[PDB]
Amino acid sequence: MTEYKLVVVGAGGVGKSALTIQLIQNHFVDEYDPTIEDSYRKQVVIDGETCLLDILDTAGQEEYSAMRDQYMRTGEGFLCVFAINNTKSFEDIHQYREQIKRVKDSDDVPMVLVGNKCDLAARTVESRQAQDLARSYGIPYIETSAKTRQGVEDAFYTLVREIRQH
Amino acid sequence: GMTEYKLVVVGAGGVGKSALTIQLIQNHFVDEYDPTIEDSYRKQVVIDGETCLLDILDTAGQEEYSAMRDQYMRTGEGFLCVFAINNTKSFEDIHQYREQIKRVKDSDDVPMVLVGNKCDLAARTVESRQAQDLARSYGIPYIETSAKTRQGVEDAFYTLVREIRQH
Amino acid sequence: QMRLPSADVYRFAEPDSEENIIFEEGIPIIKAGTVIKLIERLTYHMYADPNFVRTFLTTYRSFCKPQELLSLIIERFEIPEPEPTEADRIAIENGDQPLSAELKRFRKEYIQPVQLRVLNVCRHWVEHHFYDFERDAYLLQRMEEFIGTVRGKAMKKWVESITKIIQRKKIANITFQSSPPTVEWHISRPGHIETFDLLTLHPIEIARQLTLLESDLYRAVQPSELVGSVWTKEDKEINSPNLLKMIRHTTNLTLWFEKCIVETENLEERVAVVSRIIEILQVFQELNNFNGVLEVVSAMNSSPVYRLDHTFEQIPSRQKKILEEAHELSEDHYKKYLAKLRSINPPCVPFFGIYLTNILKTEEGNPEVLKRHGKELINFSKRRKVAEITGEIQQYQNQPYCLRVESDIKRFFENLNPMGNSMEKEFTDYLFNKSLEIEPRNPKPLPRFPKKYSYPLKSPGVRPSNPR
Ligand SMILES: Nc1nc2c(ncn2[C@@H]2O[C@H](COP(=O)(O)OP(=O)(O)NP(=O)(O)O)[C@@H](O)[C@H]2O)c(=O)[nH]1
Ligand SMILES: Fc1ccc(Nc2c3c(nc4cc(Cl)ccc24)CCCC3)cc1
Ligand SMILES: [Mg+2]
Repeated sequence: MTEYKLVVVGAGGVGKSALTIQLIQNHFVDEYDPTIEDSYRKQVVIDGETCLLDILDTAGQEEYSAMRDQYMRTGEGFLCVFAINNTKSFEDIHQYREQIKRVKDSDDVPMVLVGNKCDLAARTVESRQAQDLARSYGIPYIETSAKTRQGVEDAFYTLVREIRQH
Repeated sequence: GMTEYKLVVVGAGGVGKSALTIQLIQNHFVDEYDPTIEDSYRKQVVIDGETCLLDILDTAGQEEYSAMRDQYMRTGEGFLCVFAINNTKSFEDIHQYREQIKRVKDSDDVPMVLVGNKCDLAARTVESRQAQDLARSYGIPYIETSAKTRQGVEDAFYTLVREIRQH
Repeated sequence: QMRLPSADVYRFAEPDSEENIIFEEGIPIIKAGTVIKLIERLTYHMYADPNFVRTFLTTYRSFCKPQELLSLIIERFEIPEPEPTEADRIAIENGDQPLSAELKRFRKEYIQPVQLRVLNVCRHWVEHHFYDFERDAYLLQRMEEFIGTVRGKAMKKWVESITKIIQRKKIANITFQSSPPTVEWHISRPGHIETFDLLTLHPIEIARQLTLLESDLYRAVQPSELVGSVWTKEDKEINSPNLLKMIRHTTNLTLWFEKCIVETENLEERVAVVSRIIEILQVFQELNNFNGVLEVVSAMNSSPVYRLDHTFEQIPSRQKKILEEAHELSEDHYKKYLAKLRSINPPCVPFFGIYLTNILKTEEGNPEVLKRHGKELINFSKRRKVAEITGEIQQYQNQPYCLRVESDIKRFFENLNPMGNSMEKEFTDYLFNKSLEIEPRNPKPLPRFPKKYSYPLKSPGVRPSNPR
């Protein structure tokens, strides 16, 4: 089985940990406990092939912003997460994109753009706006809810597919 | 090819049983082990000039899975019955292990050796004469081994292979 | 490269050398080191190593006491700041604001990352290894005190968070998208617990409810029950209660299968019993319940059952194949089992026995320390090997089964007690004597026995049904 190093990045509170824990444990975390750096493992069959996913769950709080290079070096693919009810988190996306490209010195890094908390009615970021950005990056856009599981497997396993064909 | 012998290690848990096979299979001059690799329980040896392959089953740690004993024992042609010389209970357990082996193999005459293992520096409670008398009453060899110095380890396994060859 | 505090005032600034750290041959992997060096690398300024954090927190008690670990990471946290440089001095002497470039860099690239990583050790410790604190209230007070008195805005969010996490842990829901299949019933109807038995419950539902039970038992085992080989030692009932409950379930179910078989004296009925057990095995295989699979395999290989040639002869060929395929999983030191486990799509229920043997042998077969240049170094590669096994165990504990609990069937299997008040030797001797009775050794002739079951023996089969 092939091992895949996935990294989940994005502004504080967008739901990076909730997405990851929903994927790993099928459980929604209601608490907001700011992450420093957590690691998870998941054996899963994707398109008929057994994969071992290593998922790095990173810090969104700005106070940790000087410590990103080290995990960007190791990651093979990145979930770039914002919350669809948080415009600033969407604006923070391009900063993650650029840093990842710089660190790995590549314009061809496997990535998926994720618009989380799609269970909430009070949207402030329109799907079209996020889709436009995704197309300019050449990557898919998937809306998710760590709460209901909507899109969660799709987001993570799409990222695996991109690494696989990289 | 060469003859392969299926040897099975049995005996009470928690008293250093695993050291016997580890010391045999081990690098021999580097004290380390990874049991997760196949090199860790297969070993080519020369016994009385005849090369053979030893396959050793030691399920040390699985003692509480008591209903799996038959299944594990069934795989073997020769048995090392191991007790710790500082644990009288493990010695008293031997009779039932032997009875269980005879039942699983459906035979009164199964190749086996009795092994008294010195697993630490705590006081010995089973004297070698006791263990010799018991082995003699069963008509099997007795070997004492150290879990630390590798003393007696080759003797235990080679003696069992001779019991199989001369069955 | 940043200058460091003097090693005389801050021990973790000692240079790496072969006398205090040895690496294996994109971050380094540590073969051995002093506790100081292990903790330095556990909280390194250059990179995070979350897997090292898990490995260390799972295994450290073999070389460091919990109280000392806390003292050492608090020591690690308390990093002195450098004094102003010549350029800073000259600015200050002229009434200007110093640039403090070196100070700012050391704060940003050494102090804040190391302190954050110390707090991450604290966070993981509390979240995933809370038993140290359950077993030592004073250790918990020290942790609460340390976290509760960290000052400064850089660490504030995490300190306030960890304080809350600790308080939560002191006083202490699954989503699937798809719904679980409908519970299946056979002869015994819902609520009629008195009639529940091997042949009267639906074989599909027997396998499902045992899989839920065995999955819960599997998922309940903590690394604390495993490290130091404590399940094999004198205090095993104290230190490894969840593991032992799990194993005793497996043992009891195996004995129950054997008992159901040899206490069915009529050959035709006994064949029906064995066939039904093999159908249950088939559903275990479908559910990736490998513990369940081996429960059955162990029963069929047992002395009382294996010798039942007349029974085996009448087992349908398609079931012989199922059983044989299951048996081959365990052959050659579980070679096919290990490959299958690593290929399926979870949820599954691993067989725990292999993990126990590999943990025990790893601990027994490797030294606690490595001696180098007159010094004793902690052999960390040994601990990493143990943590790789506990890590694999934990990975299969995450995924829950999408199956509905049937409370009565669950209770029936929780309360199974095939040995009754009998001791093990007495009971297993009884089983073998029953075996001898129902199928005597050659050349004794095979007797006939009256039937014992008044209900139909025909199986409902193991393909699930689905009404609207
Ligand atoms: N309604 C809803 N709430 C969500 C969703 N995902 C996360 N949340 C909530 O949002 C809060 C922040 O979640 P969290 O996973 O901690 O975010 P994070 O991105 O990991 N934060 P950090 O960067 O600091 O580690 C939590 O209260 C969580 O329950 C979602 O999909 N829907
Ligand atoms: F895990 C397994 C897989 C296959 C078997 N095969 C069996 C064999 C024999 N008798 C059996 C009797 C029963 Cl009731 C069941 C299986 C039997 C004697 C002939 C050789 C094999 C046993 C255990
Ligand atoms: Mg988080």
